[PDB]
Amino acid sequence: PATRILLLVLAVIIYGTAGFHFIEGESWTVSLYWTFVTIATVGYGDYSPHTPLGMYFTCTLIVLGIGTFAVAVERLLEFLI
Amino acid sequence: PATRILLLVLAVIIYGTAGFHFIEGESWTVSLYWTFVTIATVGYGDYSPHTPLGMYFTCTLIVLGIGTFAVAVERLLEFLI
Amino acid sequence: PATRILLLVLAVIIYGTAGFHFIEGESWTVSLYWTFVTIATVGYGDYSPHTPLGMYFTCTLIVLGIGTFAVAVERLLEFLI
Amino acid sequence: PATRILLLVLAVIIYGTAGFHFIEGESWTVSLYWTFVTIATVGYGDYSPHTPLGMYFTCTLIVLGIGTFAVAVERLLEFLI
Ligand SMILES: [Ba+2]
Ligand SMILES: [Ba+2]
Ligand SMILES: [Ba+2]
Repeated sequence: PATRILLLVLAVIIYGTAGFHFIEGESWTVSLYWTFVTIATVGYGDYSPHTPLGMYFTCTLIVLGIGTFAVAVERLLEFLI
Repeated sequence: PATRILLLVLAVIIYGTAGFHFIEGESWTVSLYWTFVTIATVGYGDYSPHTPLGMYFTCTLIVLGIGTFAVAVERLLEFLI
Repeated sequence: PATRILLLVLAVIIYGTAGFHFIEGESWTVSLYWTFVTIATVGYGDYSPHTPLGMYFTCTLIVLGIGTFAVAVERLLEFLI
Repeated sequence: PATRILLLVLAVIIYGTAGFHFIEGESWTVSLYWTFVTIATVGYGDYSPHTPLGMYFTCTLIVLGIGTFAVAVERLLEFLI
């Protein structure tokens, strides 16, 4: 069900944002922006992890986030069109 | 229908381009180039939002753009091959 | 047929590489590397178009390249596994 | 079978990491981080190949990695949801 996928993406977003903020020390706004940019796999590289923990964290975010986000946008696609 | 998807991508492009131009202050050419680069999820990071509004705007563009663009290229694929 | 898709990707690669070389003035090696990095939508941003023509060219490359490349890797996936 | 795909992604990861380390001279941590960031097609451009060999290597990594990684995350998606 699409709504459940949405909930998974929301959980991923919180995880991404909190982690970047507390591991890398960026603001909450930058961290959320980075989370979206990373999980949509856009990844501008204006922000990126600079510590070894941040890098490991980024890899797990990638593993949890990218699949979940892809299915969310295409389920949203189906629903609105 | 493929043509309707195309229209959605065109609307997304206009939205992306106008927004980056007026929120971030880049030229129209740069803004359109950034829109394509962002919604195809290529995202070089030569251009990126630098304000909190631009960042929020970028996230919504990502949500509206990436799904629409993916389906457009693959429907175009089917049509030409 | 997978082989025909491969031929399309090869044509896209030549187009991408020649264009970046002659429009942006990078070496042939850099241009090919940029073409792959762009059409796989990896896009590091170590190389990017700096002229208005290069930017327009990049958008058309994106439109022609990304769909073709995606289907090529997944058809290659099927064939080898 | 999903587990076999996982094994392919693990092999790709080792290949990516060892190659970047020995070709480009980055640490093992940076090389692994770059491998994930590249094969998920996130590609921040904080790290990128700077030699002609590294660039050729990156293209082959892209060809081997991106398809394998995409199918792995979506098979993982199915398994956990
Ligand atoms: Ba990217
Ligand atoms: Ba991408
Ligand atoms: Ba990128």
